[PDB]
Amino acid sequence: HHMKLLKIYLGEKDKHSGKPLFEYLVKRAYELGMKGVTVYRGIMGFGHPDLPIVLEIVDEEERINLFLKEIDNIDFDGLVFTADVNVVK
Amino acid sequence: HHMKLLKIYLGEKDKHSGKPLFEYLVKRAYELGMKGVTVYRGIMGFGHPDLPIVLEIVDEEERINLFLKEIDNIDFDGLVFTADVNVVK
Amino acid sequence: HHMKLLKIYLGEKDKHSGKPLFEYLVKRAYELGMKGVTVYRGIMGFGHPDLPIVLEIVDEEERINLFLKEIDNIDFDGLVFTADVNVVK
Ligand SMILES: Nc1ncnc2c1ncn2[C@@H]1O[C@H](COP(=O)(O)OP(=O)(O)O)[C@@H](O)[C@H]1O
Ligand SMILES: Nc1ncnc2c1ncn2[C@@H]1O[C@H](COP(=O)(O)OP(=O)(O)O)[C@@H](O)[C@H]1O
Ligand SMILES: Nc1ncnc2c1ncn2[C@@H]1O[C@H](COP(=O)(O)OP(=O)(O)O)[C@@H](O)[C@H]1O
Repeated sequence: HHMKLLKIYLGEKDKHSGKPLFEYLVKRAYELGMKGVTVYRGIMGFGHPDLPIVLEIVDEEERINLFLKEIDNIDFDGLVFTADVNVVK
Repeated sequence: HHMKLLKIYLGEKDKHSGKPLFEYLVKRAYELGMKGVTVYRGIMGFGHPDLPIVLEIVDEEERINLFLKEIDNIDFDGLVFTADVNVVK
Repeated sequence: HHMKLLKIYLGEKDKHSGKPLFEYLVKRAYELGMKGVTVYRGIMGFGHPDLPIVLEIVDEEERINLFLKEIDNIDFDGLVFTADVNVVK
């Protein structure tokens, strides 16, 4: 059963409306009906103390795409990628 | 050198025989002769304080499959997926 | 936009010139002009307290390859793999 993994990297100090962006992302994920999310905190990072936050979502491609369309209206740096995975039931 | 990544997401409060399921998984992994395992703890998650636990195993497909056959007899929710990776020697 | 994910697993107690190897890796990554790195610490692991350290780099294949050529001169155990991902802009 084919799915996409969506991985989002951002900083903990990143804000949306003064409030933590990663919390806002997890909350949009939930409001959109995503199957789930897992959030990690790193110990070190750089892109281009403010620690990496990483979200992983495994969902149907259509759902990841819908979420991507929301993420688009948000200015943060970090990184977004997807990858194909096979979910086992 | 082709391998599979197997990724398992579960809750920290999940139990097998009253004892922590993630510890039981790591222990089966070891008893089966898996090449390795890495275990992470998240800071937030949801599916469908109890924090996400994630296991990653990179191994031969045959081995991941054998492990899958054990995981099948266990009732937990969470998520299991595999993905192709290329291991460098 | 195709990229590679490079994932490196090593122990926290691993050393390069008496100094922590993971810090040395992150520092080479930066000196080579990698697009970024994210570093995680696990809670448990085995291969074949010394906790897993995991680095993730998402970059152009050419860059990951160049980094691989440096990693080659270093003796540590752990694990290195790559995987194809699609970065969204
Ligand atoms: N190419 C990448 N590979 C792995 N992690 C990355 C990459 N790009 C960004 N990240 C992660 O995202 C975090 C946030 O990125 P970024 O905002 O661009 O800025 P910064 O350099 O100030 O941390 C980084 O610190 C890093 O952990
Ligand atoms: N589709 C998913 N994507 C990313 N992480 C997931 C997904 N599904 C489940 N998880 C992770 O697995 C954890 C355990 O899942 P679950 O048992 O289904 O219940 P819960 O909602 O009570 O946390 C979740 O909290 C989450 O971290
Ligand atoms: N096949 C693997 N799958 C997942 N993680 C691995 C794998 N191989 C190694 N690792 C991670 O790398 C860490 C360092 O590996 P290793 O040096 O080989 O020795 P050790 O058994 O002494 O921890 C492991 O503890 C583990 O977290």
